[PDB]
Amino acid sequence: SGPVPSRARVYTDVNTHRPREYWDYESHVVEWGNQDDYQLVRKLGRGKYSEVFEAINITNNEKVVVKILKPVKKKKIKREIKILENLRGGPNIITLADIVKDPVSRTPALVFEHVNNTDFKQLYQTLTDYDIRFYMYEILKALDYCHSMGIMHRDVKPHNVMIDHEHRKLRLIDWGLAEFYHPGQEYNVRVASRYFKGPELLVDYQMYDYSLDMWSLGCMLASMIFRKEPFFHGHDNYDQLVRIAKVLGTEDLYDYIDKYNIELDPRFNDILGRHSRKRWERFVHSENQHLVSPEALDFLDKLLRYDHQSRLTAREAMEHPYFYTVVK
Ligand SMILES: Nc1ncnc2c1ncn2[C@@H]1O[C@H](COP(=O)(O)OP(=O)(O)NP(=O)(O)O)[C@@H](O)[C@H]1O
Repeated sequence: SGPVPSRARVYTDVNTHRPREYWDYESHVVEWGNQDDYQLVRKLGRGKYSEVFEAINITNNEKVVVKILKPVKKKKIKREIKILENLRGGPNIITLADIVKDPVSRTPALVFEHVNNTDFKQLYQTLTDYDIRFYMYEILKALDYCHSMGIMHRDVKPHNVMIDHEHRKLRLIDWGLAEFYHPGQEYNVRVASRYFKGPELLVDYQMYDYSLDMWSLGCMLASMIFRKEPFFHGHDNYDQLVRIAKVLGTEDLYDYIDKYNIELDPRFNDILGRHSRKRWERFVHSENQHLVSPEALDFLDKLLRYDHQSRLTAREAMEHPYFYTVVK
Protein backbone atom coordinates (compact mmCIF):
# COMPACT_ATOMS: atom_id res chain seq x y z
CA SER A 1 0.00 0.00 0.00
CA GLY A 2 2.70 2.46 1.08
CA PRO A 3 2.57 5.99 2.46
CA VAL A 4 -0.13 8.46 1.49
CA PRO A 5 1.29 11.24 -0.71
CA SER A 6 1.56 14.89 0.25
CA ARG A 7 2.06 18.21 -1.48
CA ALA A 8 2.84 21.75 -0.37
CA ARG A 9 -0.21 23.89 0.18
CA VAL A 10 1.55 26.98 -1.34
CA TYR A 11 3.96 27.52 -4.25
CA THR A 12 3.10 23.98 -5.23
CA ASP A 13 3.90 24.11 -8.94
CA VAL A 14 6.30 27.07 -9.13
CA ASN A 15 9.12 25.01 -10.68
CA THR A 16 6.91 23.32 -13.30
CA HIS A 17 6.17 26.77 -14.82
CA ARG A 18 9.87 27.67 -14.94
CA PRO A 19 12.27 27.17 -17.80
CA ARG A 20 13.96 23.75 -17.38
CA GLU A 21 17.19 25.69 -16.79
CA TYR A 22 15.92 27.27 -13.57
CA TRP A 23 15.67 23.96 -11.67
CA ASP A 24 17.69 21.51 -13.80
CA TYR A 25 20.90 22.37 -11.91
CA GLU A 26 22.78 19.40 -13.41
CA SER A 27 22.86 21.11 -16.83
CA HIS A 28 24.07 24.43 -15.31
CA VAL A 29 27.36 25.79 -16.73
CA VAL A 30 29.31 27.62 -14.03
CA GLU A 31 30.72 31.03 -14.99
CA TRP A 32 34.18 31.14 -13.36
CA GLY A 33 35.80 34.25 -11.88
CA ASN A 34 39.47 34.95 -11.20
CA GLN A 35 40.86 33.28 -8.08
CA ASP A 36 43.66 35.87 -7.87
CA ASP A 37 41.10 38.54 -6.94
CA TYR A 38 40.86 36.92 -3.49
CA GLN A 39 43.54 36.70 -0.80
CA LEU A 40 42.79 34.32 2.08
CA VAL A 41 43.29 35.95 5.51
CA ARG A 42 42.22 33.32 8.02
CA LYS A 43 40.35 30.06 8.29
CA LEU A 44 37.09 30.41 10.18
CA GLY A 45 36.34 26.67 10.31
CA ARG A 46 35.31 23.64 8.28
CA GLY A 47 32.37 21.25 8.13
CA LYS A 48 31.63 18.02 6.29
CA TYR A 49 31.69 19.55 2.85
CA SER A 50 33.95 22.61 2.88
CA GLU A 51 36.61 24.77 4.50
CA VAL A 52 35.61 28.37 5.27
CA PHE A 53 37.90 31.43 5.12
CA GLU A 54 37.79 35.12 5.78
CA ALA A 55 39.39 36.73 2.73
CA ILE A 56 39.79 40.06 0.99
CA ASN A 57 38.77 40.93 -2.57
CA ILE A 58 41.91 42.87 -3.57
CA THR A 59 40.03 44.55 -6.49
CA ASN A 60 37.59 46.47 -4.24
CA ASN A 61 39.38 45.95 -0.89
CA GLU A 62 36.19 44.36 0.51
CA LYS A 63 36.02 41.54 3.04
CA VAL A 64 34.46 38.35 1.72
CA VAL A 65 33.93 34.79 2.84
CA VAL A 66 35.37 31.98 0.77
CA LYS A 67 34.01 28.47 1.10
CA ILE A 68 36.32 25.93 -0.59
CA LEU A 69 34.27 22.84 -1.40
CA LYS A 70 35.64 19.33 -0.70
CA PRO A 71 35.73 16.84 -3.63
CA VAL A 72 32.63 14.84 -2.57
CA LYS A 73 28.88 14.64 -3.33
CA LYS A 74 29.45 16.81 -6.39
CA LYS A 75 25.74 16.84 -7.33
CA LYS A 76 25.40 19.18 -4.31
CA ILE A 77 27.96 21.63 -5.69
CA LYS A 78 25.99 22.66 -8.82
CA ARG A 79 22.78 22.48 -6.79
CA GLU A 80 24.07 24.98 -4.23
CA ILE A 81 25.54 27.22 -6.91
CA LYS A 82 22.27 27.26 -8.89
CA ILE A 83 20.11 27.97 -5.84
CA LEU A 84 22.41 30.80 -4.70
CA GLU A 85 22.21 32.32 -8.21
CA ASN A 86 18.41 31.87 -8.43
CA LEU A 87 17.91 33.53 -5.01
CA ARG A 88 20.51 36.29 -5.40
CA GLY A 89 19.18 39.72 -4.45
CA GLY A 90 16.25 38.28 -2.50
CA PRO A 91 15.39 39.65 0.95
CA ASN A 92 17.91 38.54 3.58
CA ILE A 93 19.46 35.94 1.26
CA ILE A 94 23.24 35.74 1.41
CA THR A 95 24.84 37.10 -1.78
CA LEU A 96 27.15 34.90 -3.81
CA ALA A 97 29.66 37.43 -5.13
CA ASP A 98 31.79 34.98 -7.14
CA ILE A 99 32.72 31.41 -7.95
CA VAL A 100 36.42 30.61 -8.54
CA LYS A 101 38.57 27.47 -8.88
CA ASP A 102 40.91 27.20 -5.94
CA PRO A 103 44.44 26.44 -7.22
CA VAL A 104 45.37 24.15 -4.31
CA SER A 105 42.16 22.14 -3.95
CA ARG A 106 41.30 22.19 -7.70
CA THR A 107 37.67 22.48 -6.56
CA PRO A 108 35.00 25.18 -6.68
CA ALA A 109 35.30 27.95 -4.10
CA LEU A 110 32.23 30.07 -3.38
CA VAL A 111 32.80 33.73 -2.56
CA PHE A 112 30.12 35.39 -0.42
CA GLU A 113 29.46 38.87 0.85
CA HIS A 114 30.83 39.36 4.34
CA VAL A 115 28.36 39.69 7.26
CA ASN A 116 29.46 40.87 10.74
CA ASN A 117 27.96 38.04 12.87
CA THR A 118 27.99 37.42 16.64
CA ASP A 119 27.97 33.93 18.25
CA PHE A 120 24.30 32.96 18.60
CA LYS A 121 25.10 31.45 22.01
CA GLN A 122 26.31 34.89 23.11
CA LEU A 123 23.77 36.87 21.02
CA TYR A 124 20.52 35.08 21.95
CA GLN A 125 21.26 35.59 25.67
CA THR A 126 20.99 39.30 25.01
CA LEU A 127 17.91 39.44 22.75
CA THR A 128 14.93 41.36 24.07
CA ASP A 129 11.32 40.35 23.36
CA TYR A 130 11.22 43.03 20.64
CA ASP A 131 14.42 41.79 19.00
CA ILE A 132 13.24 38.17 18.86
CA ARG A 133 10.12 39.40 17.03
CA PHE A 134 12.18 41.63 14.75
CA TYR A 135 14.70 39.01 13.77
CA MET A 136 12.04 36.32 13.44
CA TYR A 137 10.27 38.56 10.94
CA GLU A 138 13.56 39.04 9.03
CA ILE A 139 14.07 35.27 8.84
CA LEU A 140 10.51 34.88 7.53
CA LYS A 141 11.27 37.34 4.71
CA ALA A 142 14.06 35.01 3.56
CA LEU A 143 11.98 31.89 3.92
CA ASP A 144 8.92 33.20 2.14
CA TYR A 145 11.22 34.39 -0.64
CA CYS A 146 13.04 31.09 -1.20
CA HIS A 147 9.75 29.13 -0.87
CA SER A 148 8.14 31.42 -3.47
CA MET A 149 11.14 30.66 -5.72
CA GLY A 150 10.51 26.94 -5.37
CA ILE A 151 13.33 26.25 -2.91
CA MET A 152 13.42 24.69 0.55
CA HIS A 153 16.44 25.51 2.71
CA ARG A 154 16.35 22.29 4.80
CA ASP A 155 18.95 23.44 7.35
CA VAL A 156 17.36 26.33 9.23
CA LYS A 157 19.19 26.73 12.54
CA PRO A 158 20.93 29.48 14.55
CA HIS A 159 24.37 28.78 12.98
CA ASN A 160 22.91 29.42 9.51
CA VAL A 161 21.51 32.81 10.44
CA MET A 162 24.14 35.60 10.35
CA ILE A 163 23.09 38.67 12.35
CA ASP A 164 24.84 42.03 12.28
CA HIS A 165 23.13 43.22 15.46
CA GLU A 166 24.77 46.64 15.24
CA HIS A 167 23.10 47.35 11.87
CA ARG A 168 19.99 45.20 12.53
CA LYS A 169 20.89 43.19 9.47
CA LEU A 170 20.25 39.46 8.93
CA ARG A 171 21.21 36.91 6.24
CA LEU A 172 20.17 33.26 5.79
CA ILE A 173 23.31 31.33 4.76
CA ASP A 174 24.56 27.81 3.94
CA TRP A 175 22.30 26.72 1.09
CA GLY A 176 24.29 23.52 0.57
CA LEU A 177 21.43 21.38 1.87
CA ALA A 178 18.79 23.33 -0.12
CA GLU A 179 16.61 21.68 -2.79
CA PHE A 180 14.08 22.51 -5.45
CA TYR A 181 10.54 21.59 -4.47
CA HIS A 182 8.79 19.39 -7.00
CA PRO A 183 5.32 18.06 -6.11
CA GLY A 184 5.33 14.31 -5.56
CA GLN A 185 9.12 14.11 -5.28
CA GLU A 186 10.63 11.91 -2.55
CA TYR A 187 13.56 13.59 -0.78
CA ASN A 188 16.36 12.46 1.52
CA VAL A 189 15.33 12.57 5.18
CA ARG A 190 19.02 12.91 6.21
CA VAL A 191 18.92 16.72 6.21
CA ALA A 192 18.74 19.47 8.89
CA SER A 193 20.68 19.25 12.15
CA ARG A 194 19.30 16.91 14.87
CA TYR A 195 17.61 19.44 17.15
CA PHE A 196 15.91 21.15 14.18
CA LYS A 197 14.73 18.03 12.31
CA GLY A 198 11.00 17.93 11.64
CA PRO A 199 8.84 14.93 12.63
CA GLU A 200 8.59 14.07 8.91
CA LEU A 201 12.39 13.40 8.79
CA LEU A 202 12.32 11.54 12.12
CA VAL A 203 9.56 9.12 10.95
CA ASP A 204 11.15 8.69 7.52
CA TYR A 205 8.46 10.45 5.49
CA GLN A 206 10.12 11.45 2.19
CA MET A 207 7.45 13.51 0.42
CA TYR A 208 8.03 16.68 2.42
CA ASP A 209 8.08 20.35 1.40
CA TYR A 210 8.82 23.96 2.43
CA SER A 211 6.93 23.33 5.69
CA LEU A 212 10.06 21.50 6.98
CA ASP A 213 11.67 24.93 7.36
CA MET A 214 8.76 26.13 9.41
CA TRP A 215 9.23 23.35 11.99
CA SER A 216 12.91 24.29 12.19
CA LEU A 217 11.97 27.96 12.73
CA GLY A 218 9.57 26.93 15.51
CA CYS A 219 12.44 25.10 17.20
CA MET A 220 14.45 28.34 17.01
CA LEU A 221 11.54 30.39 18.33
CA ALA A 222 10.96 27.96 21.26
CA SER A 223 14.64 28.11 22.18
CA MET A 224 14.67 31.92 22.13
CA ILE A 225 11.43 32.68 24.00
CA PHE A 226 11.91 29.93 26.59
CA ARG A 227 15.73 30.35 26.85
CA LYS A 228 16.32 26.61 26.46
CA GLU A 229 19.05 25.63 24.01
CA PRO A 230 18.01 23.46 22.30
CA PHE A 231 14.30 23.21 22.99
CA PHE A 232 14.09 19.58 21.91
CA HIS A 233 17.32 18.04 23.25
CA GLY A 234 17.53 14.54 21.71
CA HIS A 235 20.54 12.23 22.30
CA ASP A 236 20.14 10.85 18.74
CA ASN A 237 17.53 10.88 15.94
CA TYR A 238 15.29 8.39 17.79
CA ASP A 239 15.42 10.12 21.14
CA GLN A 240 14.76 13.37 19.20
CA LEU A 241 11.26 12.17 18.36
CA VAL A 242 10.73 11.07 21.95
CA ARG A 243 11.68 14.56 23.19
CA ILE A 244 9.14 16.05 20.77
CA ALA A 245 6.48 13.50 21.86
CA LYS A 246 6.98 14.52 25.53
CA VAL A 247 5.83 18.07 24.62
CA LEU A 248 3.35 17.53 21.72
CA GLY A 249 2.07 14.19 23.03
CA THR A 250 1.97 10.72 21.54
CA GLU A 251 -1.69 10.62 20.41
CA ASP A 252 -1.22 13.46 17.88
CA LEU A 253 1.96 11.66 16.76
CA TYR A 254 0.09 8.42 16.11
CA ASP A 255 -2.64 10.45 14.35
CA TYR A 256 0.07 11.98 12.10
CA ILE A 257 1.57 8.65 11.13
CA ASP A 258 -1.93 7.17 10.61
CA LYS A 259 -2.90 10.09 8.32
CA TYR A 260 0.06 9.47 6.01
CA ASN A 261 -0.08 5.66 6.39
CA ILE A 262 3.48 5.76 7.78
CA GLU A 263 4.81 2.97 9.94
CA LEU A 264 7.08 3.91 12.82
CA ASP A 265 10.39 2.14 13.07
CA PRO A 266 9.59 -0.68 15.56
CA ARG A 267 12.44 0.47 17.84
CA PHE A 268 10.11 3.29 18.95
CA ASN A 269 7.73 0.71 20.47
CA ASP A 270 9.78 0.48 23.68
CA ILE A 271 11.03 4.13 23.99
CA LEU A 272 8.16 6.36 22.84
CA GLY A 273 5.86 5.69 25.86
CA ARG A 274 2.56 7.58 26.32
CA HIS A 275 2.54 11.34 26.73
CA SER A 276 -0.11 13.99 26.96
CA ARG A 277 0.26 17.19 24.99
CA LYS A 278 1.63 19.84 27.33
CA ARG A 279 0.40 23.39 27.54
CA TRP A 280 3.11 25.85 26.49
CA GLU A 281 2.91 27.55 29.94
CA ARG A 282 4.73 24.50 31.27
CA PHE A 283 7.95 26.00 29.87
CA VAL A 284 7.56 29.52 31.24
CA HIS A 285 9.56 30.55 34.29
CA SER A 286 10.78 33.65 36.12
CA GLU A 287 13.85 33.88 33.86
CA ASN A 288 12.07 33.72 30.46
CA GLN A 289 8.68 35.32 31.31
CA HIS A 290 9.66 38.65 29.73
CA LEU A 291 10.06 36.95 26.30
CA VAL A 292 6.71 35.14 26.44
CA SER A 293 3.31 36.53 25.49
CA PRO A 294 -0.03 34.99 24.46
CA GLU A 295 0.85 35.96 20.88
CA ALA A 296 4.28 34.23 21.09
CA LEU A 297 2.72 31.06 22.45
CA ASP A 298 -0.06 31.01 19.83
CA PHE A 299 2.49 31.63 17.07
CA LEU A 300 4.78 28.88 18.39
CA ASP A 301 1.87 26.45 18.66
CA LYS A 302 1.04 27.05 14.98
CA LEU A 303 4.62 26.28 13.85
CA LEU A 304 5.27 23.20 15.99
CA ARG A 305 2.68 20.79 14.62
CA TYR A 306 3.45 17.18 13.73
CA ASP A 307 1.39 17.47 10.53
CA HIS A 308 3.64 19.41 8.14
CA GLN A 309 0.48 20.37 6.19
CA SER A 310 -1.04 22.04 9.28
CA ARG A 311 1.91 24.37 9.99
CA LEU A 312 1.80 28.02 9.18
CA THR A 313 3.39 28.93 5.88
CA ALA A 314 6.05 31.68 5.97
CA ARG A 315 3.53 34.23 4.63
CA GLU A 316 0.87 33.16 7.15
CA ALA A 317 3.52 33.48 9.90
CA MET A 318 4.21 37.06 8.84
CA GLU A 319 0.48 37.80 9.26
CA HIS A 320 0.56 36.68 12.89
CA PRO A 321 -0.37 39.04 15.77
CA TYR A 322 3.11 38.39 17.26
CA PHE A 323 4.52 40.75 14.61
CA TYR A 324 1.98 43.58 15.12
CA THR A 325 4.40 45.31 17.54
CA VAL A 326 7.30 45.17 15.02
CA VAL A 327 7.75 48.40 13.06
CA LYS A 328 7.33 47.95 9.28
N1 LIG B 1 28.53 35.18 4.76
C1 LIG B 1 29.34 35.09 5.83
N2 LIG B 1 29.88 36.20 6.40
C2 LIG B 1 30.70 36.13 7.47
N3 LIG B 1 31.05 34.97 8.07
C3 LIG B 1 30.57 33.78 7.60
C4 LIG B 1 29.67 33.78 6.44
N4 LIG B 1 29.36 32.49 6.20
C5 LIG B 1 30.00 31.73 7.13
N5 LIG B 1 30.72 32.50 7.96
C6 LIG B 1 31.55 32.03 9.11
O1 LIG B 1 32.38 30.93 8.75
C7 LIG B 1 32.42 29.96 9.81
C8 LIG B 1 32.43 28.54 9.26
O2 LIG B 1 31.45 28.39 8.22
P1 LIG B 1 30.59 27.04 8.01
O3 LIG B 1 30.41 26.82 6.52
O4 LIG B 1 29.35 27.13 8.87
O5 LIG B 1 31.57 25.89 8.58
P2 LIG B 1 31.36 25.14 9.99
O6 LIG B 1 30.75 26.11 10.97
O7 LIG B 1 32.71 24.56 10.35
N6 LIG B 1 30.22 23.83 9.74
P3 LIG B 1 29.90 22.64 10.99
O8 LIG B 1 31.23 22.38 11.65
O9 LIG B 1 29.36 21.45 10.23
O10 LIG B 1 28.88 23.29 11.91
C9 LIG B 1 31.20 30.22 10.69
O11 LIG B 1 31.57 30.21 12.08
C10 LIG B 1 30.64 31.56 10.26
O12 LIG B 1 30.62 32.49 11.35
